[PDB]
Amino acid sequence: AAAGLTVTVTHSNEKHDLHVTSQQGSSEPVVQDLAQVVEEVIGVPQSFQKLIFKGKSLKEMETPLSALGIQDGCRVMLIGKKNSP
Amino acid sequence: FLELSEDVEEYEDLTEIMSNVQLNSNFLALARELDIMEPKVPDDIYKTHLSARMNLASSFVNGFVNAAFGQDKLLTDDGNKWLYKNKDHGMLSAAASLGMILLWDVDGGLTQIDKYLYSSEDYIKSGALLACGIVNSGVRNECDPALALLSDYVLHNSNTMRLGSIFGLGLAYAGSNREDVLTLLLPVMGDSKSSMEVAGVTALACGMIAVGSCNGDVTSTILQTIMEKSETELKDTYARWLPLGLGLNHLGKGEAIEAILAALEVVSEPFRSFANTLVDVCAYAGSGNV
Repeated sequence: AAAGLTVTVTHSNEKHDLHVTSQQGSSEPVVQDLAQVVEEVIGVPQSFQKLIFKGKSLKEMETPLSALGIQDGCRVMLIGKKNSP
Repeated sequence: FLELSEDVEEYEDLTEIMSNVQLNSNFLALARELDIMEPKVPDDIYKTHLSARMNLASSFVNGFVNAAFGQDKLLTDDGNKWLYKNKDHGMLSAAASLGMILLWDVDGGLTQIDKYLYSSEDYIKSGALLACGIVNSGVRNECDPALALLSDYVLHNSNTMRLGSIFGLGLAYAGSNREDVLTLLLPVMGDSKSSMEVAGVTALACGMIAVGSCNGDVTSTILQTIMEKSETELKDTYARWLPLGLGLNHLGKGEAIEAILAALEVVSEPFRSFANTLVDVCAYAGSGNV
């Protein structure tokens, strides 16, 4: 019952066409799921990481981006510094 | 930027090359091929073989020389020390000069300006936000990071922080003619708490965003803001940006300017005689109308 969706993350001249799916019991991928994937891939904490989609700011952690308008072929921008604790 | 549908063939490449995404990569690649990549120090440009403002000018020319490159360790490694050593009002321009170094470098510029975004001084923060707008200026992006990055600063109460974001959005959305950007910056134009020069910068941003578009609501807001502002405080030294926005919005059109000047006829002579002439010449630019 994985709700897969294709997003194009771009940051620091590095781009990935991730096929992410909802994992935390949600019917659709959400900010928590995307933040978890970003933290697993890179490790930027949710406090200072900046995800940008269509010029819309990500401030609410519980706002579903699938309802906000992410579809296949959409691209998002990741802003931050790769932290290696 | 031409806004179209994906039904056309190879649409992803067409919008990318229209967005100048590969502009920066090709420009750096050719610069390396010419071997013209070494960051030219402002000092040996000055030929010093034989001061706060002078140091600021040195920082600005360094950003001018290294513009569109993104390769300058002078403001990157010890940049924080330089702005800390800098005095008074120049930290905003130094950070904006750093954005000039990183202009058209969306991916590289945003990461190297994110650290300076959380700076302590308001001028450094405003300069960092202006640096972001310079970075995204000209080059178009699919997700348009400038709009989301400048969210609280677009209408922020602090004058300097609002000035940097507004100028950054103006440079970013310059020629985009985006309805969302216009519907978010024009309400900022309608703010009364902002200073006279802040209102002028908003008019400058609106003018460069809607250049050559005859945006009716932009002109109505410009005229309404002029009417609401008192004439005595209008005509001092900073209202000269409102006619500039009008001229940009009607750039290269002509003829219809009679309506704008007729509506502007109510203004008193010292500023009306300046505003009507500016909008007329900007609209009739590149026409040979002797």
